[PDB]
Amino acid sequence: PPNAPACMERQLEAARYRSDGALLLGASSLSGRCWAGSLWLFKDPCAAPNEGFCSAGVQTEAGVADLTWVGERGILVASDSGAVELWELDENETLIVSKFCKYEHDDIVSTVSVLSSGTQAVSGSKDICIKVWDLAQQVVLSSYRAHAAQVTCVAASPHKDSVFLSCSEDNRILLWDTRCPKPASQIGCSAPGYLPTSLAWHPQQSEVFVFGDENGTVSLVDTKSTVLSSAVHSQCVTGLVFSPHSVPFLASLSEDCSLAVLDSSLSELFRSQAHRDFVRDATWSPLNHSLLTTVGWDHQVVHHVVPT
Amino acid sequence: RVSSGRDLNCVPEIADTLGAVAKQGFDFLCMPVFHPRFKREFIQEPAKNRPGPQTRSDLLLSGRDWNTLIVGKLSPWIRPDSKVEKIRRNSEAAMLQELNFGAYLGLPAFLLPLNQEDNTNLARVLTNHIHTGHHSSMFWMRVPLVAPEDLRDDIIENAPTTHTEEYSGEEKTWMWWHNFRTLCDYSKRIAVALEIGADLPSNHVIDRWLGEPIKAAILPTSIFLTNKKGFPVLSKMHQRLIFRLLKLEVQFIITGTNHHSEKEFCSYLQYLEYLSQNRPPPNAYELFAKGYEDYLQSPLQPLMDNLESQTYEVFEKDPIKYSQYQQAIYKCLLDRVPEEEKDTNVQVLMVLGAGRGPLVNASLRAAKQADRRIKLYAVEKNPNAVVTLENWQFEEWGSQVTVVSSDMREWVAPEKADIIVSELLGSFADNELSPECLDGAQHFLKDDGVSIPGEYTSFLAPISSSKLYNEVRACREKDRDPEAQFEMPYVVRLHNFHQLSAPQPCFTFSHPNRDPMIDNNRYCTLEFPVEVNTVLHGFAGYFETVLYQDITLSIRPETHSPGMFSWFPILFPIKQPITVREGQTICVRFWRCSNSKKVWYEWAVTAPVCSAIHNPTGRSYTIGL
Ligand SMILES: Cc1cc2cc(C(=O)N(Cc3ccc(C(F)(F)F)cn3)[C@H](C)c3ncccn3)ccc2nc1N
Ligand SMILES: CSC[C@H]1O[C@@H](n2cnc3c(N)ncnc32)[C@H](O)[C@@H]1O
Repeated sequence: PPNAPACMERQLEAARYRSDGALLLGASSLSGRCWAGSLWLFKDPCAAPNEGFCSAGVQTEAGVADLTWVGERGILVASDSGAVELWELDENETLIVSKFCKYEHDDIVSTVSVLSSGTQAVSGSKDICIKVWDLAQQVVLSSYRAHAAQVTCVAASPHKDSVFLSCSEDNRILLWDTRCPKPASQIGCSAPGYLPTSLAWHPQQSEVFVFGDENGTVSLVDTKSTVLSSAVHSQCVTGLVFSPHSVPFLASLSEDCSLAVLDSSLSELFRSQAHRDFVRDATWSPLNHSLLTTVGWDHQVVHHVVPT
Repeated sequence: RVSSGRDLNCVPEIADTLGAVAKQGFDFLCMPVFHPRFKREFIQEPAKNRPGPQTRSDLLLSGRDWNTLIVGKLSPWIRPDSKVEKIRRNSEAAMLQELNFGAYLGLPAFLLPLNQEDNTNLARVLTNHIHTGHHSSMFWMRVPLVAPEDLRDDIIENAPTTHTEEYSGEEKTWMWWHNFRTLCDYSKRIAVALEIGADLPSNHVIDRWLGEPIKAAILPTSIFLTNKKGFPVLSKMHQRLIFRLLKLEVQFIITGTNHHSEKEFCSYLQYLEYLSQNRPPPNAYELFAKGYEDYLQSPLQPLMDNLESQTYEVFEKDPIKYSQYQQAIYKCLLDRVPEEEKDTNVQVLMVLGAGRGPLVNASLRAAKQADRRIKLYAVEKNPNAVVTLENWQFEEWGSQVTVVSSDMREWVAPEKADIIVSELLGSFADNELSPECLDGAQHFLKDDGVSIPGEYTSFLAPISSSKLYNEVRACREKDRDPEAQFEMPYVVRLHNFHQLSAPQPCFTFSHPNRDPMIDNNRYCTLEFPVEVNTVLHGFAGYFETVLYQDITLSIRPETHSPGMFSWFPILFPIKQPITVREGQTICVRFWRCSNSKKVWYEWAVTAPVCSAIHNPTGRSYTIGL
């Protein structure tokens, strides 16, 4: 493909399926002479990560720490350079063009999430800060310094435009609501536990989310509730992704190089050690709801058949 | 000129980044040596066997570039004091890996964070690395003035920020550093990279860092204000802090992205250079004493030793000291001979310890200025300086001056003196044995004779200075008591230190000594109110002397003779640092002791805790009679 690098970098960081079934890929070189990143589109997911068979490709200034679809043609990127980047597919869907690149964070941007309004997004960074973005005007609307350490994860509510979660190495899980004069509320276990590393709102229940910790525990939390947890992984829980089923499953992925699929009670249904390095993302196919695509730092794109 | 570095946590490719950083005007670059997100496993398979290179090659820069332009940075995921054992193990191994790669590259410095209270395991791993081979590179501990928890936005509705003053709590980051360096046993390779915040803390919080080994000051771009033209500037308070860091001559580091994107990024650096050239230019004292900041020297003993020619030359470069002496002799002559008696009365002046003659010349100038007649004896026991004096006498002075090559305590004078003049004073007044010398010369002073100086008084003040404590410590020598270096005073231009209480008088002597029984031994108890939390490392010594009436010399800071740079202060150390809390009183006790051969000082702290008695019987330090 034109305007696409001959080879993507080894460390695969992100994998997101679009509504039509095309696969977005994010990768970064975390060693060697050049430390940069790249963005890829695979309308044929079974051809990934082979560069020749990609639909579109572009390489970025720095590494890709996190990304997310913006609608169906936009790609929002958390960059090592301290920038949040928005890229947009052309009408051809054969190029990936830079919409804006704004250097607002003083350290690595570690996490990004699109709010349900589709026109706003939240980013967390190693500079402790969290920012609310207006994608249209390409400006930061709010900059929040609620945490006391680097921000590990931000996750927007599925259907509340002003609500999102965050979790940091200061051992805080913060529930945000920008409608409140003080928009953050510290939630979670009153007693301090292990640091939280990943967050996922339940796709149906507006009050329910799960979070993983640095010790491998996956915890089911009802905020309006008055806690369910399981020791799923032997190392840090890197991400948690709910299946698109009516009664959804929970894919958990860890630095122990394993993938796990849990039901609603955090009981284990599936387990895959297909990866030989860190498992970085996992995305469910919208077309076949028992396919789960994981990527990792071993440069593998694995298509799991999940017994549903 | 300011020495500046750029802190980055993103370097796609070193040659391009270093070039852009050099163009902007920076002298060095702080960067990661491994990719900040490249978490590595060392125990558990299969992630332990991750192939490929672990970082980029040393061949990308020259040795000289690694040696002088690159400051390394510990990866932000390395947490040796984590609660999770697996994270601890991995962080210990990764810390050693990154530190060893720094040493492999020959980096001049390496940045490690102090971002929480408990860094014991971080300290142990660093200490283990410092004690692996012999290296000299520096470790800059990145510690903020204000802890991250203490400056977060008050935007958590069910966890409001403290609005109640916590005097000790707001000093918490100094304690992080103090505990860390204490575990590492005051390693000379470990220094402070002080990170400045948007809101400065109260003056006492900053003031803890006085006397600490600050090697760098980190200024985030987010703390810069935005002036009329949009150029980045700093607040009045921040400017005061930059100015007072410029006196320690630290290196300044710019971190964060550009937030004045209309302007060029170099402008942040340009403002620092702007501030640096508008500080008060060097005074006469600072111009002469350059290079001597916190440099330890053994006190001269002009009695026991014969001083070298270039030592007398240094004594002589101070016009203020000798014009003061001239003015003192001038006023005494007018007081002693009336206008009517000016041609008949010849005053007999004796310079006791003439050196190369500066006092003799000032006495001659004072005689002409007072328009009175004087007879001069120049007494000097150093036969090498007597060569200088006798060549002066033959060529210039003539028979008005009689050079005497003798000890003033043994010389049989042919007549008595109207005035004896001497410059036998050390940094601590009597520490060259001026009292013993003038006591033995006293008998050939007329019953109404004047001694210049007539009186002198030493002053002590408790000081905090981890740097200075660390340099005394380094003065351990072969073939002697391994703690002897703490039991002797040093002449030193005190620079990087904190004075903990106002100087108080210690020992005083007057001449002539009319007392029937003369005893120069002394015992003094001093109580120093300390209204700050701190660590006591020793005592600064100063002196004041009355040459004549209102003519004085002083190195005591609050009465310092303006422009005179003849004397540096003296430093009395203590073996073990002593913690002092706000409101507590430091009590120190000093003795001046002697026998027929030696004079010495002994000292001890007795509050808030006792120290050992230092230099008992002069076992480590004596002043030869
Ligand atoms: C007449 C006299 C002078 C004395 C001076 C000192 C003293 O302070 N110093 C250090 C010093 C001061 C100033 C400068 C500069 F640069 F400003 F000119 C350089 N050095 C001297 C030179 C010293 N030299 C080597 C080792 C120890 N002390 C101490 C005791 C003295 N006693 C005296 N009777
Ligand atoms: C100008 S420094 C003091 C001078 O006094 C001299 N001096 C010190 N003690 C004596 C003494 N007891 N008799 C004669 N000269 C002395 C020293 O040699 C030095 O040159």
